[PDB]
Amino acid sequence: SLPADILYEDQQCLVFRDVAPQAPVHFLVIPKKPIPRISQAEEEDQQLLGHLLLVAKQTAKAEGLGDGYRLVINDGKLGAQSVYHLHIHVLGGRQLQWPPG
Amino acid sequence: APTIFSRILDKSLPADILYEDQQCLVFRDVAPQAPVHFLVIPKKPIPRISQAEEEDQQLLGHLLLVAKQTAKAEGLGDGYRLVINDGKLGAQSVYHLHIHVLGGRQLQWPPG
Ligand SMILES: CN1N=C(N)c2cn([C@@H]3O[C@H](COP(=O)(O)O)[C@@H](O)[C@H]3O)c3ncnc1c23
Ligand SMILES: [Cl-]
Repeated sequence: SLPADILYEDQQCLVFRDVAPQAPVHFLVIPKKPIPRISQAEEEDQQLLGHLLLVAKQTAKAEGLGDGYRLVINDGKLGAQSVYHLHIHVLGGRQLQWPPG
Repeated sequence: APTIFSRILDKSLPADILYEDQQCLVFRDVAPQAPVHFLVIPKKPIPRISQAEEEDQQLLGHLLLVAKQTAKAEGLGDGYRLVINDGKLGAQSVYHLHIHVLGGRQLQWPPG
């Protein structure tokens, strides 16, 4: 991964490309605060969590996902969570299927 | 009224409601793709996530916290998945913003 694979950063979060992409466009939004799982977020995280979704949405627009995309958050083993730090997946650039896994 | 979710919100169409407050409503999906599958929707009728604005930041965070609390109450302690579909390629079909919460079975990868 190269520094340009960081698509966006601010005081609250980072956005970077997934090096194992499951779609033509596939990136990751994380908080700088190490919330390990969404099930362990608390009430104080409310603004931060809202901020992550807006950043996901803005980055999707900036990456050309105007025809549609999917946001995914995985929790625990059953969610297939692969790293114990909160990630929002953004996938686009192809037809997403249903069910979502 | 933009979608059938307007009928669930105004209670003219009876749904299996799990949680409600002034900013949102939670109910079971009528075509579940997992043993537990419910939807978290705002009462404010944002049609899709791509059309949310910065003024919606507090509401969005609230929807996620409500998803996580309801997951806990539904017994999804071994894990689950949260999904938001936008537009045609996202496979969105009801044009009222909502978070899918799926649990009770191993979810696969990729996520569709
Ligand atoms: C009463 N009623 N009527 C529907 N047509 C109806 C559709 N849905 C679900 O709404 C979801 C829409 O998700 P997207 O396809 O991502 O928009 C699907 O999972 C549908 O199964 C519902 N969930 C609860 N109650 C429902 C419905
Ligand atoms: Cl993950």
